[PDB]
Amino acid sequence: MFMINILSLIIPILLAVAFLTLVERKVLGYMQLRKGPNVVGPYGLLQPIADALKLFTKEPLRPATSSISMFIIAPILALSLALTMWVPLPMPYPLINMNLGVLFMLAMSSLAVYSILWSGWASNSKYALIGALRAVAQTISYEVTLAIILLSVLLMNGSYTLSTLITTQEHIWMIFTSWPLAMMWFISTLAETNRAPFDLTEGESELVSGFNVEYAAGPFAMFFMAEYANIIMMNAFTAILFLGASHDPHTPELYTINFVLKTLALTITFLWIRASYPRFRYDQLMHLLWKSFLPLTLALCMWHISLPIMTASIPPQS
Amino acid sequence: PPLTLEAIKDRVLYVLKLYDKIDPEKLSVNSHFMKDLGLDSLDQVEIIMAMEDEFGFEIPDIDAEKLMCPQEIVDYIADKKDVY
Amino acid sequence: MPLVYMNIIMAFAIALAGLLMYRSHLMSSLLCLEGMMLSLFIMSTLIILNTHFTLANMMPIILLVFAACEAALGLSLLVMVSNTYGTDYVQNLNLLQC
Amino acid sequence: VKPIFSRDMNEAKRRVRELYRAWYREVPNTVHLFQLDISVKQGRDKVREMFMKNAHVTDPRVVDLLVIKGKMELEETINVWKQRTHIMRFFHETEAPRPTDFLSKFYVGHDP
Amino acid sequence: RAAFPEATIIKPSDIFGREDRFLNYFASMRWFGGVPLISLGKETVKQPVYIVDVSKGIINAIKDPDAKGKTFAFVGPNRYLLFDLVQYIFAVAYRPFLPYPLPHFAYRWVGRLFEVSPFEPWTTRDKVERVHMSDMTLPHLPGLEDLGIQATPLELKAIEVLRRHRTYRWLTSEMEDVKPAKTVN
Amino acid sequence: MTMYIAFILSTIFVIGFVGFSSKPSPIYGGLGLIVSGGVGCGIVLNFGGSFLGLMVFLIYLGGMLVVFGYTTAMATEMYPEVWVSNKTVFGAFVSGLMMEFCMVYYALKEEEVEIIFKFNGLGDWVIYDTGDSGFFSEEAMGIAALYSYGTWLVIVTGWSLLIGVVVIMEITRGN
Amino acid sequence: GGAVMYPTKETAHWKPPPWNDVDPPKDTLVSNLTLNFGPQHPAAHGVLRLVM
Amino acid sequence: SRGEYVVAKLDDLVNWARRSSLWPMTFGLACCAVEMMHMAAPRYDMDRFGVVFRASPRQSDVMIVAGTLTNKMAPALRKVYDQMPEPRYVVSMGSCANGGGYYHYSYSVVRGCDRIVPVDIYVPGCPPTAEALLYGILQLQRKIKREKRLRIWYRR
Amino acid sequence: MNIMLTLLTNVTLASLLVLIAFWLPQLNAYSEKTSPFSMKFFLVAITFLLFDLEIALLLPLPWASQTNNLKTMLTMALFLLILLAASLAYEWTQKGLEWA
Ligand code: SF4
Repeated sequence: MFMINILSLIIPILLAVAFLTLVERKVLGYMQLRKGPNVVGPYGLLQPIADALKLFTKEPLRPATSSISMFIIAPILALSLALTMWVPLPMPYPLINMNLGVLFMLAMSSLAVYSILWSGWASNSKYALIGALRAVAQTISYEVTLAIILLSVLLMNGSYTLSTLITTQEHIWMIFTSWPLAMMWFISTLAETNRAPFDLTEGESELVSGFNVEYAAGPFAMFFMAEYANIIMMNAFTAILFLGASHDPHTPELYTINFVLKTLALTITFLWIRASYPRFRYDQLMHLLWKSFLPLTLALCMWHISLPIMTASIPPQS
Repeated sequence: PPLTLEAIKDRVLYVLKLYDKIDPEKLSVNSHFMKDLGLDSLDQVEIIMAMEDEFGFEIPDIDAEKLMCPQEIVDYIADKKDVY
Repeated sequence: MPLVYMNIIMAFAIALAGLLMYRSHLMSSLLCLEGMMLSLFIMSTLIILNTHFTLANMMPIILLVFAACEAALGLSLLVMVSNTYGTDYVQNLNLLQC
Repeated sequence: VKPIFSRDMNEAKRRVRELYRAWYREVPNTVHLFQLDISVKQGRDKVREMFMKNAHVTDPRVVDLLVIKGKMELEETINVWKQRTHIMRFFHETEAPRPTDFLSKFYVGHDP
Repeated sequence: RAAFPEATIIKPSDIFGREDRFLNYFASMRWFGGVPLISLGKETVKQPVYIVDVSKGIINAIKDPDAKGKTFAFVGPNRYLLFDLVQYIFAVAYRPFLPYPLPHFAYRWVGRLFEVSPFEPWTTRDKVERVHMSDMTLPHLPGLEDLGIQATPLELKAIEVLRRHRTYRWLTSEMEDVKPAKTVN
Repeated sequence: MTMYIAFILSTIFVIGFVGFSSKPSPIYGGLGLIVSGGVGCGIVLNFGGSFLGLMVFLIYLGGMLVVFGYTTAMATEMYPEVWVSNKTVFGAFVSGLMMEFCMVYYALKEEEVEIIFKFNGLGDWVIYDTGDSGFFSEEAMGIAALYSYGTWLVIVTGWSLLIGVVVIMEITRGN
Repeated sequence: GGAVMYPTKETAHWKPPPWNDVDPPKDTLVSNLTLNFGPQHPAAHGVLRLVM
Repeated sequence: SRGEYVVAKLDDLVNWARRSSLWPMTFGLACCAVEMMHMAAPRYDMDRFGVVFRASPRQSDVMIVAGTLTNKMAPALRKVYDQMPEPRYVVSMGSCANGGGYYHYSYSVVRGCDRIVPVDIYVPGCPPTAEALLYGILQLQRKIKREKRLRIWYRR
Repeated sequence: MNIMLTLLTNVTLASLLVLIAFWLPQLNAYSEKTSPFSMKFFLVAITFLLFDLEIALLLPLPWASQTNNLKTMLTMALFLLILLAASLAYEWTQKGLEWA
């Protein structure tokens, strides 16, 4: 039945991504005094189906003519890693329970950059290669803070096991303990997912389409699905890490509802941010991380090391 | 690799032979281009370009217009390359 | 010795041979350096885990710390070589002789 | 009369020679960059024809002005300001041949 | 001719052009494993005519009064053996030439597999038969020059036709160009 | 077949090493290194080294070679060299696989192969210990003792990393 | 004073090492990428071919 | 025939998908771009209809030639059209794009964009009101709805 | 075997989609469509590496907090963090952090 569980994790996540697209469109429209897609189906519920079918039936252009193996691997790697990163998350029981699921997710996120790295290069264009390079720098720059902030907050968890986060936050959300870290981590998620105001990679206003400028029809759809799946997964990781939920062992449905609602709130926050702010300049993006954030994260890491010792609140290892 | 005067003459004659508008038969070291060969001013400009390509040194316009004898080309090349 | 040790030692030997036989690019040779470091990490980790040398489980980590230092040094040299010659080609490192 | 760039016809001829040189050496680069299907010889022949079009001019100022225009066109071709369409406009490929004998003109239309 | 006695029935040879099905066919044969060549193309002399030449020939035939009731034949400027033409195609395309000749029985199973496809037998086998046939020489019928149009040589127009098939193989390695195909004339 | 997952993984590790050792364009070399790193993580996980193997997945794959790739991208070559691109690369690649196959077959057929060392063909599961670690991850405690026991290692490694930052700056100065 | 003692014929052609430094080649390390910003670009207002 | 029925339903599906998700490209030369933006503005918002502006020609399905097409701009317009994947539709907005409009007799104006690229729907106006442009887009959607690609394939 | 199963399933699913998106829509009939500067700012990438090394060195800290010599552990942890901060400050002050 384990394969059944794998499918139950995979297909609903893809459907959620498809409808997250519609949700984004409608929310952005309403914050711009507009109405989202509503002609295609009741209240626009059938729009993602139309979008997908239109994309698939569309011409498969491919002037890459260089390392087509890479030009095909990049979408595969992106989608596969986006689906895999969902596996260790405890909602409330994880599909795969790892002692170090957190470091596993960090490694998978680091790997997922290779999808953008290769796609842009195998495209063998101008915007594609330079845009891919800007991507590497962006994700790489925020990966540092992501790890430090994650280590700082888990110092209270006592392990890298995602499941124990529920136990640690049983009485209070960890945001109350580490809100500065929470803010920096949220911005870090935004940067890692390449979302506005850090949507420099794609960067349509500046780069025609970025790394996916030479990707069309299905491969572009897979990149879109990977992007949105990463958005939902990172927001779910935020919800588990900071906005903990009550878990009744006999009725997991309550925790599942609470967790889903919090992740939806965070994704809506992502769309809200995309609507509000303009895009940070490539240079300003790095200035905000290495020169502004990296320091405060180091100080807070020292503090979160020191606090359990000086407050005798060292969490149990098991 | 002594850069002989006769080798320069051979290269010059070979370049002139390659040029189609010059008929190979009446080509001579002393055959002045405009009269003997009948080629025009732009023709002379093209052949000087071919010469400067073959020997790798740029011939200025004032020196180029003083040419129009293959012997003049050879001796100018010798002067610029310091032969004898 | 089990066969896994044979395989990893073979991997190190292959990587060493690749490093000692350059073709054109320096980056390929630096790839062989990083690869040899991976072989050494895997071998050391297997030894330490099998022998339950608890206090040596950090040796693989320090090995990698210095592996990345060496890699970084290699790239820092490769960029300068490319700037001075336009390529990373080994044949351009020819000024010093004997 | 104030000279534009040359006080005499000879100096204008020197400038023409320079411009011709530059066009001549530029032609293969134009063929390679613009991915034109013409041969280098064909392009250079067109260059020669274009230069001979202005040969009848017997005024130094007119020659200098033509040289300026030639330099501007050469700068356009050296850069990628001109597109493949602009470069091929010299070769009137699409336009059908227009016969020049009297009898053909009489047949075709009322044009003189 | 029976229905329209004075109809001008033009008889063109192989036609090549930007959207050709003859040159492009050979260019895409590289995709199909190697380069299938019946008798290594040593028994198939070809005389391809340029598409623009054919079109202008048709137009001039329409304009010219004498064209009526005349079976015109459009022949290419030069005749090439199939091997020569395919070699030149692979040269201008800069694609690796993998010519393996086709023994009737040995490659008949390949042709049978092509036919076995539930869709068309890979553009039928008649196309392969056309490849397995040299161009007929019919000098009695009038040609392009009779209409006044002069056939353009393939070599000049091959670059345009097959640059689309030119890939990074020639883009990255500009190198130089290639030499004209061998003319069996 | 699940009895020799470690051996299958080690063979894949050797194959990736032949791949990046034959020196295709650093892109494919990077691919071979990435595959080898993942496979080494697999072997380490099988031997009980979850943390250590995961370290390679992040600080090696997404680390040292993540920049190796960023570097090759800056120094872009005209053509992506592959194994078949150069006859020697393809030939060495095949010979490397053949070399592995020869030793692998010899080890299995001859209970005791001796290339330079002596190797027994018995499965790796044999060497494992039957002890119990209790409520502990021995790898985790050993790695965490770096702060409690290996203070000297911490000092030297930190100093080396700082001097590495300074050194890289000085090397990239370029005057 | 030769580049190397007992110089072979091939080595004889080779010049001695420079007194201080090697003469750098002509560039061949970096240049100014030329970009057509528009006209289709969203920020180019549709009719601006900004050659940067 | 059953095969004809299946083909017809499939063609209905693909036509519905293509007309529901029409992605015009951000291509506006002259004044009519302003009215195009006003169509994108909240009052007549095109996103309700599935019409979304996407900059990439490779990611776009319809080209709206909103503005005077000059001789200098024409080759670029043709290039962007060619790089656009198929199925591709072209909507000509404004008298200037339709037939040259006010500048029909100008030396530097292409007298209509039909000369350079094929046109599917012509939107009259100078400028065409945003409602007229939305009407033209919906007419294009109906045109897609009437397409019978798979039917013609089955009839061969 | 569970983790291996998950990896296999995900990879196969993604590759299956890539197949149905690279070949399946490629059948649809159509026609012919024709069709770097040395980054010295890569120093940022290199600095990431040496900082990622400290990242790796710092990961054992949650288990390091479980020792009995908490004084030594805290001193060494703050030592590593202060050395990292010193490295960042050095690169900052020497204009080494010249991003873009
Ligand atoms: S039709 Fe009118 S509004 Fe449109 S571009 Fe022309 S002048 Fe401007």
